[PDB]
Amino acid sequence: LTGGDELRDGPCKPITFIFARASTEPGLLGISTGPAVCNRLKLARSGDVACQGVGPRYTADLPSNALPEGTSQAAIAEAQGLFEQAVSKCPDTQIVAGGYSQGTAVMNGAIKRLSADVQDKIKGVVLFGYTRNAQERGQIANFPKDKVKVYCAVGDLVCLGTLIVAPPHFSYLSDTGDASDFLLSQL
Repeated sequence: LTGGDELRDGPCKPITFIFARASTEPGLLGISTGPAVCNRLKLARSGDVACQGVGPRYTADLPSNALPEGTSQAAIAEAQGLFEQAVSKCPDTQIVAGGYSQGTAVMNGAIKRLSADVQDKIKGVVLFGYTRNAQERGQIANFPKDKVKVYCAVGDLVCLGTLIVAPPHFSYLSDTGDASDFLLSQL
């Protein structure tokens, strides 16, 4: 009945969407792009999607953006554990994933650390306002470029190797349909 913990709650679904929210967002999926994409996936594949947010160890606090990899080690470990848990708990699931702002740093840090076998189960990843875009040359490290789509709005300065938050950083509602479409196409 409540959202964002559907991998931990079970039952397994054919599609598991794992999402890391932006700094300051409450809850597991957050309150912006994470639910927007989750809900689009559920409309397109009714009854086939589990949405799982990265939390609560990932606290989405502002200061963590300045740490080496752009988020906390705890957040990266939590996300990495959820990818591993999807594959072991639900061997038939196909994973799609995403993040927003700091959550994109969580995704990059976690996915780059996964084995090839678990990476192969992750069919697509959408990154809105990717805070590691410059640092990672527009992809996730140690993971295929063609499985990632980055949404960096014009003038969203966090994609330029800064932590400056400007208005285009909040313009991603208009990209959530494209993002859902990309994830569905990868599935």
